[PDB]
Amino acid sequence: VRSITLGNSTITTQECANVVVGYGVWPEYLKDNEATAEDQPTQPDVATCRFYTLESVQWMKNSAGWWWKLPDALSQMGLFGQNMQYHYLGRTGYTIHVQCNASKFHQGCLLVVCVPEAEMGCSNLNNTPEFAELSGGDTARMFTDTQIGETNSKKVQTAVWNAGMGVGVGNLTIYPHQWINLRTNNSATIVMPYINSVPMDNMFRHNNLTLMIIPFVPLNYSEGSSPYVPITVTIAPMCAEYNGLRLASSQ
Amino acid sequence: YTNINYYKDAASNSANR
Amino acid sequence: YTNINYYKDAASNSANR
Amino acid sequence: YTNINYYKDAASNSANR
Amino acid sequence: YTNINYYKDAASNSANR
Amino acid sequence: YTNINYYKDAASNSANR
Amino acid sequence: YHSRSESSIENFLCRAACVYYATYTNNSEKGYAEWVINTRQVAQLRRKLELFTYLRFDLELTFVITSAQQPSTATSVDAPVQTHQIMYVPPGGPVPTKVTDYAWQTSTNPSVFWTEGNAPPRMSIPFISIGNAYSCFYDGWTQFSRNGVYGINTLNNMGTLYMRHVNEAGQGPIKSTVRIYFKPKHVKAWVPRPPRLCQYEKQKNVNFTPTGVTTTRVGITTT
Amino acid sequence: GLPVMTTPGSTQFLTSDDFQSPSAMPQFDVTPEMQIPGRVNNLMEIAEVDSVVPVNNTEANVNSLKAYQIPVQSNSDNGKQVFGFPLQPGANGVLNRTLLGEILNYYTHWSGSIKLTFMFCGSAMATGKFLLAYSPPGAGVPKNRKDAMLGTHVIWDVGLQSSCVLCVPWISQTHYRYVVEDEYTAAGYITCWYQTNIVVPADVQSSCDILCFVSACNDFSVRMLKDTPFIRQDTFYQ
Amino acid sequence: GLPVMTTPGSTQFLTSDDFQSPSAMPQFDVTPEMQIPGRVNNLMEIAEVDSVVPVNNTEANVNSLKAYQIPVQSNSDNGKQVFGFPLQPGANGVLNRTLLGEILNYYTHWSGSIKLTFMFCGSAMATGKFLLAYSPPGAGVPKNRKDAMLGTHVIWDVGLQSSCVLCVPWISQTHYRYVVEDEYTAAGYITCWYQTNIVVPADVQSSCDILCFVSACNDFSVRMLKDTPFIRQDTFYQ
Amino acid sequence: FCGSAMATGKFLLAYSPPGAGVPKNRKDAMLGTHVIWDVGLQSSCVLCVPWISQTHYRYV
Ligand SMILES: CCCCCCCCCCCCCCCC(=O)O
Repeated sequence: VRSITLGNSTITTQECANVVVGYGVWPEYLKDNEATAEDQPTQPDVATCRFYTLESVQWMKNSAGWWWKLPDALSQMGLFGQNMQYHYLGRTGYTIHVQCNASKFHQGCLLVVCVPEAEMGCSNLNNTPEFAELSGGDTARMFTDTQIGETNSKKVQTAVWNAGMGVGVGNLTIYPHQWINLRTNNSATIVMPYINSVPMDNMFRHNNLTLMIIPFVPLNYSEGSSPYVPITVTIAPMCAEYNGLRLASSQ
Repeated sequence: YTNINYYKDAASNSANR
Repeated sequence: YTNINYYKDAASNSANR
Repeated sequence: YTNINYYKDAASNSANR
Repeated sequence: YTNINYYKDAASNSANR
Repeated sequence: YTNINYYKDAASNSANR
Repeated sequence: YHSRSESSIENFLCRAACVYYATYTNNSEKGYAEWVINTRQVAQLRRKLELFTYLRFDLELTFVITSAQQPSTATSVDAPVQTHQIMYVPPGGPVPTKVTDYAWQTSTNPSVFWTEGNAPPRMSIPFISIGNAYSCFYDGWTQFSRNGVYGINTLNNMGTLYMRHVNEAGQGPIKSTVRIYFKPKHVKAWVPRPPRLCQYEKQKNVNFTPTGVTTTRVGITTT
Repeated sequence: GLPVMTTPGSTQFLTSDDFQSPSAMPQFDVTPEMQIPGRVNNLMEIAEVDSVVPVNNTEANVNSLKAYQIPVQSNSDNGKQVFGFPLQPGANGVLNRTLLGEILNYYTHWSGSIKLTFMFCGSAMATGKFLLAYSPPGAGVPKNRKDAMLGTHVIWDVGLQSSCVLCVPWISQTHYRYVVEDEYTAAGYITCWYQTNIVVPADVQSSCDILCFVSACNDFSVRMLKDTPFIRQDTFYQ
Repeated sequence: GLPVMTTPGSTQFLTSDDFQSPSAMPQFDVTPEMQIPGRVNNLMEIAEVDSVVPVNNTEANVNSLKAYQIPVQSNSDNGKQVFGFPLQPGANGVLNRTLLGEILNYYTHWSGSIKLTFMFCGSAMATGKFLLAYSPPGAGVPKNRKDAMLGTHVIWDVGLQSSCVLCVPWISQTHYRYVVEDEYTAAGYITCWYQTNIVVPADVQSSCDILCFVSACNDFSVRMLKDTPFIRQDTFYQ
Repeated sequence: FCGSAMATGKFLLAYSPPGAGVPKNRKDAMLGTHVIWDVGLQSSCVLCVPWISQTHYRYV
């Protein structure tokens, strides 16, 4: 009923899908009065502000959850990643669209939440997690229903009930979020603005956002129903801006 | 001075006389 | 200052000079 | 007194209440 | 302050400058 | 207070800010 | 008909909290104390600040300095009142290496001299971040290669405090403790975050050991 | 100089005082302010955000997401109890660690209505009616649906609404209640009962789950700031 | 007297306070003021004056004027690098001891563009083109002219201009950078490359020298006064 | 979509202009013009392929 078009890509939702807008702030380009970099910014628009679909994950009956780090997850997506590589600074919003369809004979509930500055804890108390453990680019990193042992030197403490941040998982609703209840909805759409303490930042050294999908009520169905229920995440940068054009970074 | 409240809270005021 | 009573009681005042 | 800033810097002011 | 006599006697005043 | 010179000499004043 | 004045961010944070205390004795050339300024070494103020992602405030600093007489062998110890010096060294400035160091000239570094028996020393500090707000959390690295230091510690470059006895040592050693109190004022907060549930483990990161979400009860109907 | 007389309280350091102090960095030029989303002006704004309630806080569920799942199924009887907990937002484990409960533990007194939301997370083919009741104190907890329905209650039909928002009214002898447990300020009990039954077709799982959310209403307030009992220390963190 | 109450900070001596004090010489008649040339009102005026940059700061050149001389000659190849140094005006030896660097070491934060001027000091018969480039951080230093030209750069022709003024723009995530070295506030690199070649007639020395000057632009500022690390002492000077 | 009314599903319909090959996976396909079709919401999706050519006309 409702179609959202960005660039040459289009997604469709129900006319009453109730899009969640961040903290009530729509993404916007950086204003002159709050900019510090002096060079003229690059605004690729249609080439970068479009829906990119990541790899799908399977919602299993014992699934604990998944997470993606936002700027890193799109680091290899078309011209967005190229601009990231060729520019020192960048800022952008996002439109996160999570898709999970199932029959009326299925049940389950997911929490889709966007967490700004989701600093994560390490299984070894004396260390910090490595980049491979903190992010997998397009690939999703998985929460665990058990506790990671202290032997592991540089892994993320992935216990779901603490959400890798030493907090209460049920209190994650303070961050912009939407519930995917299979009884009522099959998708969630969260539009998030650029949130940082500085007007622009380096897109490789700093992950501004983290998208978490956590099943609060496990998926269930009777024998005969389709057992394979994927979850597909589609993300579109909004008002992407870049500064400091130079040679491409290796990473 | 004669009478000036130095604090923003009413409980800080002197007695009612 | 020059002359301001700081207290609500007359006995607190300075001498009559 | 009631409210007078004694310093030239805003950080010297009391809390916003 | 700038200049206010706090005492009732002239001998209490500061120097003539 | 806000700004009142308490002394008769200019050298006694606070800094020029 | 009920006001929410006491739940304001100002009232919630504008209360003095001890952030650290250091000790130093007057019986050696190394008889000074240092502290790298940070708000993450105490549980209470850290948890209060970490309810938010970004903060912007001025700071009121108050020091509580106390001394204790150390054992001595001289008969009739009679020490005069003690004077202390606290010097702030911004990053890059020369640091003292001994009590009688030349750096204590504090020609440009801000310093405060205070004598025992008086009211606690107190000064105000503005918002001194290079960014537009203080950061409580930082999901990133300091190096562009994503190696090395990860976390909030990358943004901590606030300097160091140095403390010493001004008085020359007498006939008996004196050990002094200085307690540092922070009071945010004119506070602005953004991006509320879930309150910290697991106990803190380290100063420079968010590391934790998993703990249950709540305390338990016998059954779902127990009252 | 001007004659003055020092009063009691001179030279004292009271942690909640409000005075001016000299600046250690005169004429410091602060970084310009920048618009950041999500400005917060009052902790009540945090307390008014719904958080998932761990109603199933048994010893085997607190270290997983099962603590938040309220079981529900098709029964062969009538008027069975689904759950029940005291209305102790600051002292009871059920509500202690939610957003509202965490804000409450920084204070000593509280007053106002509590918004309870229940979302049914079964299949779309399932039907059922539930009785959600709030019983003011003075008697015990209700022991059956007949006792429960004598107080404040609402009938929730999962077939018509997947989410029911029950606003527990403020009924107290005092304007405020203590955050800590105190019998003089008992607030009552919240219970849920089967109004008819869970009914499902063939090839649909009869066992479903309900999620409960809690948040403060618009009339909520707190008083007497205090240190929380949830964080503690033994030595400085290095 | 008037009732007063002393607050914390009483009797303290803060070195950056601003109070009035009694004069020890009442009614002293100061010498009349006289107009002297070169009045200075702000240290930024000193920081805005060009000073010669010791780009050739090798161990064998720092005790002579060779430290300021940048060698240049006619080559048999293309795109060779002339020089390269990090843009660290307060922490790198290349810019540490200039006028700008000396002003910077009295402060903790800095912000603004940097004016770099290069003056060719060869014979009037010499010709040549150079590529002066500024590379923002995130990648390494450029390793060839191809990498260098992808960032901000200008082409300098010594045959047309004996002096090229390159104004390095301010490109940072933060409003200010630390004076001390800190990777979080890396500013990038400045490099120079042969665009074509140095070409001279017969009987002209092919080896020439380039002098580099540095100064702050009009948008430069500093914050957080501190003691410089360049002067120290062991005892009083007699 | 001519399945049962109980069926659900999402599809990615993509049009790739020439110059490269045919897309070989969904990742390649989604980089061009595309729309997401949900059979559970719409039994009929109308995709209008735009005219993108160097010439005003193409040979039959
Ligand atoms: C004698 C003069 C003393 C001057 C002391 C200056 C203290 C520096 C200011 C420290 C601000 C700390 C801000 C904390 C930021 C955060 O929340 O992470």
